[PDB]
Amino acid sequence: GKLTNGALEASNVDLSKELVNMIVAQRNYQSNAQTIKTQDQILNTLVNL
Amino acid sequence: GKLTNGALEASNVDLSKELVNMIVAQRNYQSNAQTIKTQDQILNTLVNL
Amino acid sequence: YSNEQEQVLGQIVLANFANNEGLASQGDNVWAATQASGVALLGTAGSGNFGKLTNGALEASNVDLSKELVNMIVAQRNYQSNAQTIKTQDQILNTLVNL
Amino acid sequence: YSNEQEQVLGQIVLANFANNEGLASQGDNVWAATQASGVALLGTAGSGNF
Amino acid sequence: SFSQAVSGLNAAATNLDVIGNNIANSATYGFKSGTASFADMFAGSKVGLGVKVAGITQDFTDGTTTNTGRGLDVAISQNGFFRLVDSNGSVFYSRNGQFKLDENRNLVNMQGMQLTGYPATGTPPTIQQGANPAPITIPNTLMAAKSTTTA
Amino acid sequence: SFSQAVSGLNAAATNLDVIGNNIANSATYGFKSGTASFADMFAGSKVGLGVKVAGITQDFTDGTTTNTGRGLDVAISQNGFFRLVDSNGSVFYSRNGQFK
Amino acid sequence: LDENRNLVNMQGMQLTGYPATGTPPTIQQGANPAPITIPNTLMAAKSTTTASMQINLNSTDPVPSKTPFSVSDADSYNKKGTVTVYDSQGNAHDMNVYFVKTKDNEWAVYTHDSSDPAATAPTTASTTLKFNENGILESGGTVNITTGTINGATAATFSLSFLNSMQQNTGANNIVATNQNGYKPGDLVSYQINNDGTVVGN
Amino acid sequence: SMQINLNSTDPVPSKTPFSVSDADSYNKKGTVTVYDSQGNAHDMNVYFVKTKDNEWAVYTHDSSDPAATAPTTASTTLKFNENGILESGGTVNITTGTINGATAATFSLSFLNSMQQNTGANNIVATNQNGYKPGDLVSYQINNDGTVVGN
Amino acid sequence: SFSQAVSGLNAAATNLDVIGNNIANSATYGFKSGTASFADMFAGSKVGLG
Repeated sequence: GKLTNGALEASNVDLSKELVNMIVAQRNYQSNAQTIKTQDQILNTLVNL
Repeated sequence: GKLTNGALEASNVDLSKELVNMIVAQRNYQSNAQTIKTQDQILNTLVNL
Repeated sequence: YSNEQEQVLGQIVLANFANNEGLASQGDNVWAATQASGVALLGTAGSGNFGKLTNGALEASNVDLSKELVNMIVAQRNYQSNAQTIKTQDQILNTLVNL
Repeated sequence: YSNEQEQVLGQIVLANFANNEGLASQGDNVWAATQASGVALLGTAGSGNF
Repeated sequence: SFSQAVSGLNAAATNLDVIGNNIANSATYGFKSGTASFADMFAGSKVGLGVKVAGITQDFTDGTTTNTGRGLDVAISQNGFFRLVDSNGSVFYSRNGQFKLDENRNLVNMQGMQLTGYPATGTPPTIQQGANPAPITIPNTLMAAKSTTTA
Repeated sequence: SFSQAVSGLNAAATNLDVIGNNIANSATYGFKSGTASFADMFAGSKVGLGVKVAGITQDFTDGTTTNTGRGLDVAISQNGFFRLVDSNGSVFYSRNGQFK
Repeated sequence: LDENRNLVNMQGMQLTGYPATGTPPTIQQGANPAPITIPNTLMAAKSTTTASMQINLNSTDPVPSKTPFSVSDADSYNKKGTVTVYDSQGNAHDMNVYFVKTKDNEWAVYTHDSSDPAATAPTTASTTLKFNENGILESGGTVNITTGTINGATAATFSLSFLNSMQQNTGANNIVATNQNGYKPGDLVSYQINNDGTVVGN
Repeated sequence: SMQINLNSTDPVPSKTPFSVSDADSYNKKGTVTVYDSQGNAHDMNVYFVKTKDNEWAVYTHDSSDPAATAPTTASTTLKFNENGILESGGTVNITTGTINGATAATFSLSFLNSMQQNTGANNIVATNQNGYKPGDLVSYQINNDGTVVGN
Repeated sequence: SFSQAVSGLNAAATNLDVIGNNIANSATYGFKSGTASFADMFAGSKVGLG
């Protein structure tokens, strides 16, 4: 490509699109933690027999 | 078409239309943000069971 | 044309259906006729059972944002109520297992 | 290309099975053909059952 | 026993998804909103087994007509559907009237689907309102002249 | 679920970017406005998976002609495009008539 | 509205109701309920069997000057009116009715079909309207009228009525009401459900 | 089958005899796409020409066959009664041409339920035919009544 | 909702542009003034969109 003097190529990170993905990944992480807690209770109810 | 010498063709951007469309677009964006908020609350409710 | 004469190249055909609710949307603002919607009845604008065509204009969506937001609020509340029901059944089952 | 002319290099093939549920998953978002799924039918996109 | 609560949660989720989709397609020329229709599923007993979504019904009410102006743009009033064909000959219908001419001078919408209609044939060409609908073309070929036969 | 609202937000953001590009280019000789065209994404189910940006359409309406008094300034009325060549021989087309 | 033109719910069960039978169709409540359907079946035409023309007359009108009658000459008659009737194929017959004042309170009315180019112009009175001491129509209010035969369609004969017509010191002769029970073929345009449950197709 | 509505007020065309190229030589033209034994599409053109009130000569032509003979004899005659109902001539056996050696199809074309009254203009109510082309399996489904149907 | 006010604003802007163009040609031999013609945009509903 061409070179433009006196100019800089800024980053390509869009904040909006990122924040939304942050929310979605937070929800996924919490769901996985919930699954961990479920398996923990499974092992608990088996142990306390 | 014919060529007119000594003059330039200006842009066809009408400012009032752009402003009204901007107002509509922002509101739409806020409505979609409210939708995301609602679904986030839904997922929080289901996780916190 | 440039010879002070015009030609007709075609006439846009319109389609009408017995069952509008039966058309299955395929995306890309496009509908496909299926068994429930019946066969498409073809015709021209302004004749028979067809509305005329407006030139230089586009038809916008019929989605009102206020009604959508209020319905979203109501549906969120209903979803939370159902989640409360699920929690109730969870507590009942936990009580029975702890016996 | 730069000579104001395009050239094709190949076409992506699509495979459809008689039994999708019979495919044996190999991991890495990858499936393998098995006897339960049957022999894969090859074709091009947008035609037939593709 | 979650038979009812799970179904209710699924129905609420479906309704919420429909509402969100309606919100998202708010600026889609040619879009019609949708509404979920619910039905109960009593089965033998009187306990009300749950709920189910009987379907999703469109709202085919005409939207506001906005004079974008671009000549090719055509808005449709009252009943009717624009008829298109894909590259494989399948027939589709759409209320979106945003058209453009492609490289082969074929009237297509944004997705490249070829707009169809009654073609014209003969000299002078006449609209073949009977001829099976065909894709509409706008050739740029120079128009021949007709020798004077009646004055 | 989340996908529909995400697609709606992306489409609204694209529309707002198009509007911002148009409004920042209000004073630009030979510039044509842009408009985002959206399409839905139904796939099998009737739930309406979401919306997508079908494309961005330019508006090639003849703008107002403004005089400047320069002999090398010429504007194309009605249809027509200036044909230009760069250093590499690649061809280009532009409605702007500011030449030096 | 499903593909077979029946009114069904979301699950497909057909709505039932009292059907319409006869011409003109009316709801016959003595029958058992049947599924409601809305066909596109074009509606056929009805040749006219009864027509009505209520008109008010002026007492001060002088008798026509240019005897005898000619349908061409305007000064040969006091009034001219037009009623559109329909034959077996729905073709339009434009009956022109001509009023000539003969004596006091006595008005000869002539009938001529203008849609048929080969029809002869009437030369003899079709009817003589007689008005009493004060407008009150006295006799001659009903006349049998036969159409011409146009384009091979059956000529429609009908009873044309002048009931409740009055003749007093009104400013001029102008038509008040014209009605007829015939219509031309029509295609389905819309359908609606009234608050009384009737399904009506326009 | 071709159900059509004809206007009783149409004047008889001046340009005798009927010519496919001459638009003034006929009253109405319609098209029906039939399929032969191999599956080639034949666009049969049906022409209605009014001769005398309550009489319509019907001609047929094959628009897909480049070697089809020019129609010189009226294919059939529709006669409508004084009430506008069709009385005789509503059915005729018609044979198409031969394209690339494919066997021509002989089918009965029926104008049943066709009516001639004072409509707006000549409009074709409906057209249908029971032939089709080769088809490949696209989808399968199980309906409400248990029948399995492949589309 | 928004479309009604958008149409009203566009009509007002068109009228303003027409008036400004007429004023700009106050001294233009052979020029004839222009006037915009407006019409409502009822569509199905009794609200009368724009």
